[PDB]
Amino acid sequence: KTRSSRAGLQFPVGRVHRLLRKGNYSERVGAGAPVYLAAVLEYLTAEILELAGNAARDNKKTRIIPRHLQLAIRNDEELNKLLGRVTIAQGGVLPNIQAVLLPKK
Amino acid sequence: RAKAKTRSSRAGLQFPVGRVHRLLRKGNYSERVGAGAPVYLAAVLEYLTAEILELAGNAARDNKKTRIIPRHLQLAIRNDEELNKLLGRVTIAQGGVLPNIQAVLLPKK
Amino acid sequence: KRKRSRKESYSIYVYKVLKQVHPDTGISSKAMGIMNSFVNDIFERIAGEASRLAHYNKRSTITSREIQTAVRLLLPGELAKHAVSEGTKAVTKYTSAK
Amino acid sequence: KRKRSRKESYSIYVYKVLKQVHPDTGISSKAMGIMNSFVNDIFERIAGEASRLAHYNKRSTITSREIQTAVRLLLPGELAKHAVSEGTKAVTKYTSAK
Amino acid sequence: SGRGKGGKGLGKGGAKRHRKVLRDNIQGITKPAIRRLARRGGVKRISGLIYEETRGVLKVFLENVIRDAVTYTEHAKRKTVTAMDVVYALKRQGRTLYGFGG
Amino acid sequence: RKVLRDNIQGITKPAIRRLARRGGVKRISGLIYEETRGVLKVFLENVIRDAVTYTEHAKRKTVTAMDVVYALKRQGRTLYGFGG
Amino acid sequence: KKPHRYRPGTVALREIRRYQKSTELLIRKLPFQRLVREIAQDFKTDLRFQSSAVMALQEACEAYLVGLFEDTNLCAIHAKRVTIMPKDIQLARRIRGERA
Amino acid sequence: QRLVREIAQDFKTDLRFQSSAVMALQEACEAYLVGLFEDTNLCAIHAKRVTIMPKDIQLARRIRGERA
Ligand SMILES: [Ca+2]
Ligand SMILES: [Ca+2]
Ligand SMILES: [Ca+2]
Ligand SMILES: [Ca+2]
Ligand SMILES: [Ca+2]
Ligand SMILES: [Cl-]
Ligand SMILES: [Cl-]
Ligand SMILES: [Cl-]
Ligand SMILES: [Cl-]
Ligand SMILES: [K+]
Repeated sequence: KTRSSRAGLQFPVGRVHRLLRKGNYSERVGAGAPVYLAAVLEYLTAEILELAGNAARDNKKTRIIPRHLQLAIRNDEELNKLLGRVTIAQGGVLPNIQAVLLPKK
Repeated sequence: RAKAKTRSSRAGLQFPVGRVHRLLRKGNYSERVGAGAPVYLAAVLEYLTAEILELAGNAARDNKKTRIIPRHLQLAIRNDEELNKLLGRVTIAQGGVLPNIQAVLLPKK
Repeated sequence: KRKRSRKESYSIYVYKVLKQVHPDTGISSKAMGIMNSFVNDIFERIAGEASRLAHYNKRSTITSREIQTAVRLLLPGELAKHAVSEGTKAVTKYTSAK
Repeated sequence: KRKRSRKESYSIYVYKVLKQVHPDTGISSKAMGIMNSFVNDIFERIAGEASRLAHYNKRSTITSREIQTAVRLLLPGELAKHAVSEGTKAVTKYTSAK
Repeated sequence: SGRGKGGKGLGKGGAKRHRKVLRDNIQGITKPAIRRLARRGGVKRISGLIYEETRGVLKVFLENVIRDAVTYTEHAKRKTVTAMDVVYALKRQGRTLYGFGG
Repeated sequence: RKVLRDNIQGITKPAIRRLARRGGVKRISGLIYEETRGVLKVFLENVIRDAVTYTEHAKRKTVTAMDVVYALKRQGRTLYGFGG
Repeated sequence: KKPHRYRPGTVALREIRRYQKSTELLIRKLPFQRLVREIAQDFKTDLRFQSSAVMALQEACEAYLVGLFEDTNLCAIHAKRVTIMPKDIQLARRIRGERA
Repeated sequence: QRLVREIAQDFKTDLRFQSSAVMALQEACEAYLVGLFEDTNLCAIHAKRVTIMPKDIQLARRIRGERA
């Protein structure tokens, strides 16, 4: 047994629980709270890695680099919104040229 | 025993050092609160309040009014480079805006 | 009946500061509401930044030092100087008046 | 020697989730650095909102219900639905396991 | 069939607990009122396309603030939206409001 | 020299062109390189002032990546990949 | 002489001075209150509102639109027009990060 | 780097920098400028131009609430 194992989780329920208590959020921390929080961090971490891993596959690369994260996040309407005010070091920007700037055809 | 005087009075302050010390303890900011922190913070809130009331009062005098209203606070704040910055992202209920008309929109004399 | 539940506010302190600054000037109920929002706002900001400063530096205690740094980060130039001046006076006076 | 502090990080758990979703793909150190920034950001957002929820409602305890309300406020529509779903599932499974 | 097994929380399926259950009121944001708001904003001339475009924006502004207000309401187990629910909602949206509490 | 005691000139016209290119900009007024330099400098002033305030508070003589990450967060320009 | 007739723009300027001088709410209160209640139904049925809650919402709404009209106006003038248009508002909301 | 050290001097003398501190500042600046250019370009196109000009940068920063 481990709290993570009992909750079905890769993320560390115990660590998260300690961070809430010591992190000056509340006097007391209920036993569900770090389980719920770890599960959500794990869910969001999984979504990004799934998408970034596909971006890597599509570039014939076995390793995720910051660009694979940037492409995953910026081409996902909801992730892009969650991280609209976040800069990803070495991520670059999505290819995008205003129509009026392209030549006529 | 006693002949007690408030921490406010000892620090030469109008703002409640004791109330400020209790809000820091119960506000979930740190495990412990040093004895200087609420004196300092109470001082800063007093200074800033004095500054807004000085400039609101001038706006109230300027409108031939004895009582400060939301509009006086707004004029005071929006016409002061530094207060406008401190409260750049703050809406003052019943404050309105500053009289400002873009030059290009004025008729040609 | 019951006497209405206690609602703390800063309004006696705002009135006392107003009487130093403009002795012949008063304040509408709404105006005072705005003053109350203001004080609580800047409390939150300074206190929260101070919370972080201690946290970043592995310290359990918010001291007058954390407040001061918080004020330097949060208040514009001239406002920050006065504030730091008034806080430092008030601590110094407090400490010597034990 | 034997300094370098001992600095905690989520990177073993990031790798662990990565091997579930993509068992043959790895991850650069900068990319891991961004994943670690990401977890600390969202942790701080959720916990901060949860801290406020309990404070607004005069409660001493952040429970799974504060986390759940924090998540609804913080995550966009579809992301929030799934995040609530996973958190609810994990709590349910963890209580049923004692 | 519908869609969903458990909708006991929503409370939807509500009528004749006295009159209630609303109309189509966005049109009550009149062209004159929109012109008044644009006047306070220093606007001198207004395309006719502005009025419907503004109602769109006002609606999205209100959906976002109210969704978060009512979230504060539901969390506090209340049936009444308080001013503080709105003030917490607006602070979240980075639209901090003075003079209704906090 | 003037460039060493006005290092802002080391941000070259080519470097500002490359930045505007990444921002999808096609054609550039000659007046933009000076205007960009003014803007860049305000940005760094604001970020470095806050970063160095964290440095002084910690009683250090060395600005760390974290001082910069905390300053960038404060200014609403949260940065991932330097110890978030 | 004719019956008096102000040129197009003059009354507009007058209104600008009038409303920039005052702080009263410029959306009629009851229509706004219905609108609020109507939108709230999409999130939860049979909700009550404190009147100060509905007032807080209206202060926040009008302040937001007056501000967006300031930004919309700048975008019109940037394009050497005096007439605000949907694409003015849209640019203002895009650069504000309110909209993708 | 020289620009960073120069600007730091105005706030405190004899400051050292972690190399990652300077790299984090460069990452942040370039991201900020690239993004300001995206917004500057839109303002240029809004005025039926293809050429970004200082007033484009000024309007972008005014609406962003970076400048009064
Ligand atoms: Ca699973
Ligand atoms: Ca999955
Ligand atoms: Ca998704
Ligand atoms: Ca005086
Ligand atoms: Ca969505
Ligand atoms: Cl202390
Ligand atoms: Cl719990
Ligand atoms: Cl249009
Ligand atoms: Cl120009
Ligand atoms: K806290």
